[PDB]
Amino acid sequence: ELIVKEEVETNWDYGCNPYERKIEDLIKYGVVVVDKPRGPTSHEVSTWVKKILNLDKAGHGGTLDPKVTGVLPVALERATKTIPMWHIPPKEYVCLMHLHRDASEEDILRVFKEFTGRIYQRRIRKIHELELLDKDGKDVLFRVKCQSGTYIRKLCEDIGEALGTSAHMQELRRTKSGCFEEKDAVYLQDLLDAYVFWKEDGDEEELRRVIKPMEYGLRHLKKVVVKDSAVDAICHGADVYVRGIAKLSKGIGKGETVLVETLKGEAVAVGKALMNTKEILNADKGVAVDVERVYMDRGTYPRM
Amino acid sequence: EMRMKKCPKCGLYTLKEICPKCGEKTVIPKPPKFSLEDRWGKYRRMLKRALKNKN
Ligand SMILES: [K+]
Ligand SMILES: [K+]
Ligand SMILES: [Zn+2]
Repeated sequence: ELIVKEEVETNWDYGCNPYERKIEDLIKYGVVVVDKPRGPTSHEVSTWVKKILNLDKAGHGGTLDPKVTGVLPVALERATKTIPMWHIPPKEYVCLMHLHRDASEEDILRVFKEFTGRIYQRRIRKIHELELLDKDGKDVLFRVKCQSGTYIRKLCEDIGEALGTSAHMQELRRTKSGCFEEKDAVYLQDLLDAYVFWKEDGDEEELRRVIKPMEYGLRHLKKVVVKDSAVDAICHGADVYVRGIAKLSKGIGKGETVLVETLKGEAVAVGKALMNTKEILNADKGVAVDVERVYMDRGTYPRM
Repeated sequence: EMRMKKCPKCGLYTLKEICPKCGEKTVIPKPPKFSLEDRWGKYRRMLKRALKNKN
């Protein structure tokens, strides 16, 4: 829920609901969550997406190694500008680890607790959850929710050593990255077919099912919703002033990264909060957000 | 060599050949191999089209 600072109307002659974009614009500001195949590099995958949709630009998020499968968000065209925000939320993986010597289930559970929290790797990374999914002798299958940048291969080795033996990662599959989950993932074959269905059968249904608006990958950020009259200015480099805000998230703290959205829910840009939610609510003047990157094309909304 | 499995129904990950919470034979989570060649693409799309103007 957002706090309303000022009730304002939006002009439906400009922009639109992110999920109701014309097909070309959905692609322009879209993201395809690919279920990465075992074998190709993450770069080969973004390249394929680029070729499949006949795009000029595409980029993936958290790099997955060649043998790793799973959630691999691939930003399309303008959406590539949003990739830097994807590392913020935690990631999750299912991993198959092979111990050098068998260990009891009780000792594994104990060590998982020991690793739950802050750990060190070459950096301090946080391990939010570590769950034992299944075990068969030296083969241990576990789920891990962790901070971006955490090397799972190294985590398996350290867990092996903590058990009094050694271990190596056998298989890894990412189930969550950024705001995307496995349920959002699509096979490249289905993305290819979706495109063909649009280009041939003139049907956008499949493309709309597989391409998500970039706003979907920015849901973890607190928001500052601005009036229509402030949008184009922001797209041209202006910061967000108190008087241009219609609604905002509760608990925004100074220095916090926030998403600037239109009244229709379109991502305009991201920046650092210069004031907290209350100051913004009490102020009648001042600069609310120091804009750091613009996502929306100039001229989408009216210049004032 | 052990390989992780996943239940096609519950979507749970396990090492068992049969899900312990549902019943169906578990499957390998890996996505089908892909190539721009899209060898059987025509047939695959043929099926989707037919299946769609039906159920
Ligand atoms: K990512
Ligand atoms: K064993
Ligand atoms: Zn099941």
